[PDB]
Amino acid sequence: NPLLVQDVESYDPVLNPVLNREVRRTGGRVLITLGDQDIDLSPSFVIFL
Amino acid sequence: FNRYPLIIDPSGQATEFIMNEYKDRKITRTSFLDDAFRKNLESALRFGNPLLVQDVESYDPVLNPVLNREVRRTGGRVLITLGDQDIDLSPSFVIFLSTRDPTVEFPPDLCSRVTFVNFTVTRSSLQSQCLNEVLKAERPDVDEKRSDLLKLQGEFQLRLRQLEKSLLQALNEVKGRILDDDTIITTLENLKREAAEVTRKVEETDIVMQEVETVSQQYLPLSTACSSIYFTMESLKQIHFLYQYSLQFFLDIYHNVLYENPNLKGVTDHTQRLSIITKDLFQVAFNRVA
Amino acid sequence: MSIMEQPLDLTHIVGTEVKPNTPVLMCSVPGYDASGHVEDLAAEQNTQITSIAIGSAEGFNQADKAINTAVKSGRWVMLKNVHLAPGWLMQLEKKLHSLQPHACFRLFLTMEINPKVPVNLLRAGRIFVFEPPPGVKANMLRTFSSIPVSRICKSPNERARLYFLLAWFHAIIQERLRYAPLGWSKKYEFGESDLRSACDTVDTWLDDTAKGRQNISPDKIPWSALKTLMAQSIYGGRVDNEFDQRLLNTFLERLFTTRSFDSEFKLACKVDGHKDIQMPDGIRREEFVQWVELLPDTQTPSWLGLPNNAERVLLTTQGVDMISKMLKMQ
Amino acid sequence: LDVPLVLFNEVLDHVLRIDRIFRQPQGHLLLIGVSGAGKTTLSRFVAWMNGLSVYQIKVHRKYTGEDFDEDLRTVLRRSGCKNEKIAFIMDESNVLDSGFLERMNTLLANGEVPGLFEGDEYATLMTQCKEGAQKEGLMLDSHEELYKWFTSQVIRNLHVVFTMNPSSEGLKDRAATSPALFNRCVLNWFGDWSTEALYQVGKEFTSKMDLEKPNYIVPDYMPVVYDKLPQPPSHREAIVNSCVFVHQTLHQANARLAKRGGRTMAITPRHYLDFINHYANLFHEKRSELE
Amino acid sequence: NGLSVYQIKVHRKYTGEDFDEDLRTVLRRSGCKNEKIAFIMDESNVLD
Amino acid sequence: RDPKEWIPRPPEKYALSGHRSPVTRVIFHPVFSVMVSASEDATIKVWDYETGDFERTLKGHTDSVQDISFDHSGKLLASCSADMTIKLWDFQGFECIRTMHGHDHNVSSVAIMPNGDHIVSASRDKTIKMWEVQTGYCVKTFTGHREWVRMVRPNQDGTLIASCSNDQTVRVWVVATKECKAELREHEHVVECISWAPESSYSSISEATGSETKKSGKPGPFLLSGSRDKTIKMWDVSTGMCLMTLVGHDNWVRGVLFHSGGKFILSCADDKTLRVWDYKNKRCMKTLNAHEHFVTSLDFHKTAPYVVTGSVDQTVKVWECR
Amino acid sequence: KEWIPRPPEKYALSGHRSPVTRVIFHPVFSVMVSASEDATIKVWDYETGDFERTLKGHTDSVQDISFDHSGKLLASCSADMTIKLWDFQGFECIRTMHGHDHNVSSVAIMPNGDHIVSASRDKTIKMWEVQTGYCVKTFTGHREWVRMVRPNQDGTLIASCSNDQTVRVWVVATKECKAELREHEHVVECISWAPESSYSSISEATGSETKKSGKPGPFLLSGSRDKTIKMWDVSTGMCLMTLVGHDNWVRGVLFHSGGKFILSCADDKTLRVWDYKNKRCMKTLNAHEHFVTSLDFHKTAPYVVTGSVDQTVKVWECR
Amino acid sequence: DFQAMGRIFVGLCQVGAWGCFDEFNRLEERMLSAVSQQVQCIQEALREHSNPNYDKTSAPITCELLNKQVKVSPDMAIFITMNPGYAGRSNLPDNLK
Ligand SMILES: Nc1ncnc2c1ncn2[C@@H]1O[C@H](COP(=O)(O)OP(=O)(O)O)[C@@H](O)[C@H]1O
Repeated sequence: NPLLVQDVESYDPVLNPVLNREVRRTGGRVLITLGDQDIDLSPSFVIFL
Repeated sequence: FNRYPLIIDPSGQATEFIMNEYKDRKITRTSFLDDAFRKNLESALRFGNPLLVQDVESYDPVLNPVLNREVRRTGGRVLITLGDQDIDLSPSFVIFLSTRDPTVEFPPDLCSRVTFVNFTVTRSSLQSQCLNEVLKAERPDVDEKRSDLLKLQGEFQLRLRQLEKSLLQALNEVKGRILDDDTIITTLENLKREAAEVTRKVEETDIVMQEVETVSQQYLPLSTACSSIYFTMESLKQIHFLYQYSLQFFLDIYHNVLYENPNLKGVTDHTQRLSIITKDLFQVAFNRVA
Repeated sequence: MSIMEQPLDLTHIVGTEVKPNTPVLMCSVPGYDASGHVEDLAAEQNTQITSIAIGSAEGFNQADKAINTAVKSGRWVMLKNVHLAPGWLMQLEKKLHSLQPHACFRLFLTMEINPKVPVNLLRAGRIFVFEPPPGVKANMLRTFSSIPVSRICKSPNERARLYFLLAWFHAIIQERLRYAPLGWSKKYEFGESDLRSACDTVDTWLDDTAKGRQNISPDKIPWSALKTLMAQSIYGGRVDNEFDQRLLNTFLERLFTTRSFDSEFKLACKVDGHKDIQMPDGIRREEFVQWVELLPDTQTPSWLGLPNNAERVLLTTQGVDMISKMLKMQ
Repeated sequence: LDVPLVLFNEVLDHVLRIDRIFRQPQGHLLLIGVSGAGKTTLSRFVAWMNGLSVYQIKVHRKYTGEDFDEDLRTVLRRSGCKNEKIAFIMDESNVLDSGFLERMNTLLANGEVPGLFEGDEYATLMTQCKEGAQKEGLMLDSHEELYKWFTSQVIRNLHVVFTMNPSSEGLKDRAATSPALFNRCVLNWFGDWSTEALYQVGKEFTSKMDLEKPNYIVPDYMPVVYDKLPQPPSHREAIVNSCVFVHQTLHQANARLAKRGGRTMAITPRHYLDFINHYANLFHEKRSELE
Repeated sequence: NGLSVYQIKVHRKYTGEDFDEDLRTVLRRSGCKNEKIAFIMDESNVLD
Repeated sequence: RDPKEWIPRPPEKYALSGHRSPVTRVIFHPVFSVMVSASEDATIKVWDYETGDFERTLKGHTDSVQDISFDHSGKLLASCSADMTIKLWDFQGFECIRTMHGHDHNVSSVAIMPNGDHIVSASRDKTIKMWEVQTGYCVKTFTGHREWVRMVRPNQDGTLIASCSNDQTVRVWVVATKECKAELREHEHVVECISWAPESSYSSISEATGSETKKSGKPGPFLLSGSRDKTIKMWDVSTGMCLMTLVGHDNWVRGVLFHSGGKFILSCADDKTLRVWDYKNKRCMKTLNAHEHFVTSLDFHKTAPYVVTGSVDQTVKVWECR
Repeated sequence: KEWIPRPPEKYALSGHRSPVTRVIFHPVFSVMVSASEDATIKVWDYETGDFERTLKGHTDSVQDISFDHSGKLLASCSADMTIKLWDFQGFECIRTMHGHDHNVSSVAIMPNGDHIVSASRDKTIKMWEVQTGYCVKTFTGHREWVRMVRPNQDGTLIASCSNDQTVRVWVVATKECKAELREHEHVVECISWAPESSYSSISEATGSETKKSGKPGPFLLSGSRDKTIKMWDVSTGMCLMTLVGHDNWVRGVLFHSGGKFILSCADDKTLRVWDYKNKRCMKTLNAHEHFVTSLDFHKTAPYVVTGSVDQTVKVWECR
Repeated sequence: DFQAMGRIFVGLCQVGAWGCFDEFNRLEERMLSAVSQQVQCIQEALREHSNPNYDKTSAPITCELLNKQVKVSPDMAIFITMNPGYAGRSNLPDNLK
């Protein structure tokens, strides 16, 4: 689900894990830790600010 | 099926029938008794893998959204809420439920949620099984002949169907008129000659079926008696709860009276052997059951 | 139907007709257990058997461990009184279905005939019913088959005669139970344990009196000791009615005397109005066994000393009852 | 929920009744009817209409009383502290123990379980209640008035729906095991789908299918099943009548099978839905192949 | 070094109470449970 | 070659190298004179250590294989991999007869109970699970670890299982009742490897630590744990006390085990060395520059005098002991 | 060992869209690499016959590929006049040395692992450095197309066969043709030298007399399109014995790892294993429906591979 | 239950005291079945204690109770006092009787 987010000048520091892409492979392929939740990153995802 | 099937097979033949049908799709067999049933279920839901689950009498209510197809479609994705997490439901997913207890009771909701498929033993099927068993035991050459010719007829009928379909397709795919292109005539001649050859092969296999069945007619009363005895065994449960006998019990009785018979050591006459087999069938059935 | 008046041959059935995957369900009517039979079977086959009584959680743990060990080592497992855990019985059936054991593995499930035993388990295994033997002849045959041959054939040649007398007394007493108000006052638990205690008492007192001598005088046998011990402790222990005790004393004094060694001794009197049962003249086990096997098929309550009409109405009921079973399974 | 529904008069009446109950304070529902009749789906639809949040307990084989207590605690916290309109859809199959019924009885009647919260979780509940009281504009400090406010909020916000099958002896036993179920709940007898409901469902679902036969002859003795069938029935009306007859035939077959002593499986409306779906698919497939 | 990395997850609604709660969590882990913790925080996380 | 005293020697016998990825664990066949080694390339290669020749590769795992273990009979081989699955291999025919799922994340260990009817596994979802060998069903789920569990190892009699984890602790569990018998925490970093104490060592340990003889006669099961603080601590499970700490490794201890005779401690570490410890005097006797990179695991043959060591350099080495 | 291929195959790998030109074995891994005429070099797992990957760097048809001792680098040559060096850890081209005009036919890394030899239509053999890529010395003396080139076991001696009917042995240090052989009936196509374990087996196979040093000396072999396989002496340059019986043009030859038999492929659609010491084994085994191009023998595993013009690579067990 | 009855049996056997268990049918029937095993073990231990070939200089007679080897004194005995006339009382399994 590619996503466009407007009003970046009110940036929410919750995308820091998404933007920095500090993911880890194995145990479900690509794993991101969004806040406290171990989300599984879909390779088709992309975000535009 | 519309609702996911729930199979009741005490003998279990439906189970490996299902496995063989969905072997190429990598079907996975599991159980409600397994503590890792959630993991297998969610993997099958995500990757659309066929699943077979035994011991349905321990049904896990977590399957309720799956059986009710309480799917929610958003952004082209079909989400199913398994417990508390959402899973993209692959359209290729399918689940079968199996049990070996024909007498197990089910709550009305589960009965509503599933399509019951009962594999009961009919009189004709048991008669055929007993006749095949006695033919193999007494006349193994006739048995293998019959098996080979059943294979041959299956192949021949498949070939006839294929030839008919190909002939129709050829007459339907012509881009113009038949004689314009000679290759069409070549194909039609080839198909017709193959049809004639398969037809004569079918005729010869049919006459050998004639002789096979006319030699098999002698054992039919034994098969009828076997089916009657087994169904009397099944009806025995009406007079006392302890009188529970399975099909495997009667089949073991039959195997014992056929192969492990002490009265067939020196007897070679087919009629004498058949009479001895029938008498010892009755005797052994009564002994074991009583 | 002749095969069924013979004692059950557990050895052949277990060795040949029972697959290792099929449990041997051993259902018994109240007052009978089958643990002794299969324990003797394991003893005579020199096969190790692990016996567990069901009823505790650690009992279930010991069970599961024993089956897990035996399905690989090929040993034998007994689980007694399994009818007290129907749910665990269902779990055991499910575990047994998906199992590929050793060729010599055997599982025995000893239970009473109870309506709570799961149906699927019953269909899974092979059922054997243990109940009172149908006739006096059958009961004598079972008694003589249970007792080892070497046990009967000891140094005193009168031991075989005493054993036959004891077997006949046990058969008569136990067959009088089929006629509850007449044969006794209530359903007493005259079973195998009383017979074993009686045999042990006879052996002990015969050894005490006969100091290894090959033969002893019929009057020198301690008749009073045996009579009193059966009437007070062995078979009289379960008796709580004065008149039942009187009947037991009457039977003991009619049987356990020196006159039982006479060639003309009468075990029963006028069973059919003219003929009476005659005491065998043999002195060894085989002669008594042959005499037992030669008994007439016809048996009447006059064999037990009861009036001949005492079995009429009961038989009538069973007759009608038989029809009811046929008319229910058409 | 992306599941199709066939609308007839009874569905409209039932959703109207459920909407009536959902708009009242401390309004609880006791739906009784055959499984698969749409009770849960209708309840969820009406809750979505009125803004209620549907909550269902995820019972499993290892489910026990403490899990039920935790789910009740979560529901009560959401309803009272967060001021959330929640529809608590629970089924008879979710009742694995008499403790479940005791907790439900107390919650339905008093609007609060006296000791569902103790220790640290009671303190957490009190802090959440204080935060909610601040949010509404109310000034509450001590614990007792905070708990009274929480109970009032739960009474005003929490709606509980029990769906169960019509078992007479089960109904009598529930009349004593959970008395509040027959005093604090509005009992709706959905029952089984009527003959008219079956006819309407068949007509609407097979409307797409052709079933048109201009040369159809009406038999002299029409085996009428639906009472309101038009006297000169069309081909389509006759087909729908036949479908309803098939359903009633299954009902009678189970009746006689149970009478003789065999084992029966209940026929539900989902059976009729599968039947009409199979009829549509088979008709389309056969027509396509024949053409 | 076996340290447990702890970063505060700030957002637009992150207030002083949230920071105090995070501090309480870190101190509970590092003082009562004897857990070595590296508390990594950026200047951007200092909203007050 | 004293039949209970041999130790490995610097001259290696063979350097078997067929793996395309770091060799994770190496085990000996209990019966046959054959050895097995799993690597990160989803392969389980089988070598003959007498003549040092490759025999066959077992494949079927999707991701890196983390642990392999044998049963008592040596007829089944349980392996676990990073693809969240546990496979049971019929070692006679060399086919995977059963695959087991259920772990939510990476499965970092696996072990077959001594009775041979159950398989115990530990995974990154902080859980230990028990599986039936016959049916492959998950039957028990040990929880209580706060972090990734690295290995699980049952004792000799199979009544207890020890588990090390990233949560700084080693937990000793009772298999029958699922409780946590003991929680041993003295390592200042993550515990990597654990090992139980053979019977033949108890008495030695009893006089190595000076522990007085108990009136029961059983000194109590003894456990070892190598950890990333470069220390190997040996504990008394019965009392929960650290009987001793062994220091001298220059980096994380990856594998640790007793000599089959129970007189020495064999350990390997990422300092590229295999060390032989005289725990009588609490000091390390011998150091071997085993590999040219990190050493990951070692095994010590029960009867024959051979030590097999795997390493990240994709090379498995056999060491004669003299 | 007495490893002998058998008529039943294990896998017939068919992934190439164009005829296969050469197949080799990875020194350590269970990997076999096949170069074909479609400029693509495919990598397979011969144990299970599973396609692993492909490298499509080359422009024109790839002719010859070769590993090093460690198996960490893969040298490849093609008709695009260039020599590519592949890093086998990540499988990407790392250095593409140019020059050496016209179609390059053969390429090989001598065991020292620092230099590469290359032969081409331009009638010369160039020497390259692996680290840098500079052609440091060029070997001239062949008057025609040089077909196949192989170094020794220690990076000092090189053999070059060509269409010019001459096989020339060259020395690294002196850059001189120490031995030149002009005796073949028709064009020599394939060459391969003798491992250590075979030199002793030659002594009783031919009756050659040891020199003062006692070493039999390094050996050659050359198969020629005249259906003849001739085995030669480096020190002297004289014939020992000749193998005859190949129906069609010979394309590939190598020694059994045990140094006891001779295994060769030819355009005769068949693979022939022949004894030389006592001329007992003459086993001919049909391998491909079309022309068979190249083969290889595993150093330790009981496997051999054959690549043919039919765009199919086949694996044979050894027994 | 099984554990308490086994502990009492261990105490009685080690002491060598008589155990008169009144109202023995008040136990659960499953617990009676389980206790039958311990009773049988004690009885067989005593029986092979009684044989002439046993010598007091040899190893003392022991039995398996609650997974331990407990010495069985010859003086101990087990006595159960019951009243079968009360409805609701458990029925003793045959192997126990
Ligand atoms: N009016 C209807 N039209 C179509 N399908 C219906 C209707 N009512 C119920 N269903 C079917 O019933 C299923 C849900 O049944 P549910 O409401 O859970 O049963 P219950 O009423 O026993 O709770 C849905 O999948 C839906 O397909």
